[PDB]
Amino acid sequence: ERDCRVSSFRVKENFDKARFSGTWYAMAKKDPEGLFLQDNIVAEFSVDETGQMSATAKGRVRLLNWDVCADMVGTFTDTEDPAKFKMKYWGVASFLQKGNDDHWIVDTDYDTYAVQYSCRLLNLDGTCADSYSFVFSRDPNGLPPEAQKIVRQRQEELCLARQYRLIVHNGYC
Ligand SMILES: CCCCCCCC/C=C/CCCCCCCC(=O)O
Ligand SMILES: [Cl-]
Ligand SMILES: [Cl-]
Ligand SMILES: [Cl-]
Ligand SMILES: [Cl-]
Ligand SMILES: [Cl-]
Repeated sequence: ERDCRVSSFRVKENFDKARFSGTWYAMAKKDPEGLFLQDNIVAEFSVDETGQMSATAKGRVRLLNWDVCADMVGTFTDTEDPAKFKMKYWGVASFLQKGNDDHWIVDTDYDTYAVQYSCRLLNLDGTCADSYSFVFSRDPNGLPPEAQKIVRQRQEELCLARQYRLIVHNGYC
């Protein structure tokens, strides 16, 4: 039986903030409870001179049967693992969803694909009770087959492979 304990999940060895910087298009998402980012999700990652990673995102978001284009902001606090962060986030608009989630770079090759994961709440057996995950691509037209195959493996390793939906980019925002 597969190990689905969050503590067991491998993440990106020697994660490199600088190489990860720039534009990432969300191709797929596994939603948490009370999902927020809906579609047209585009992220912009940056790293400052002190070495701190941060990001912005734009996308159609769920407010209520009410969705809207929103700009989000995230700042990442380092942990002992170079691929595991604490992400403080908020909307440019006061009323938008704000919070602090774990933010793991599960895998990336920096120039093609990235797999992100967050467990918001653990089960008592160490599995995740409430998770989300994004698959990003540098190219909004999607991953090449080699990357697609690696990503599928990573999705399976997170015990999430059956639970993603595709994210469309159709110029809405
Ligand atoms: C995984 C975060 C999304 C992409 C990284 C960019 C981070 C910078 C923008 C702030 C993120 C705010 C959105 C956090 C809610 C995610 C959960 C959800 O969409 O349902
Ligand atoms: Cl940068
Ligand atoms: Cl930090
Ligand atoms: Cl555990
Ligand atoms: Cl595969
Ligand atoms: Cl395949």
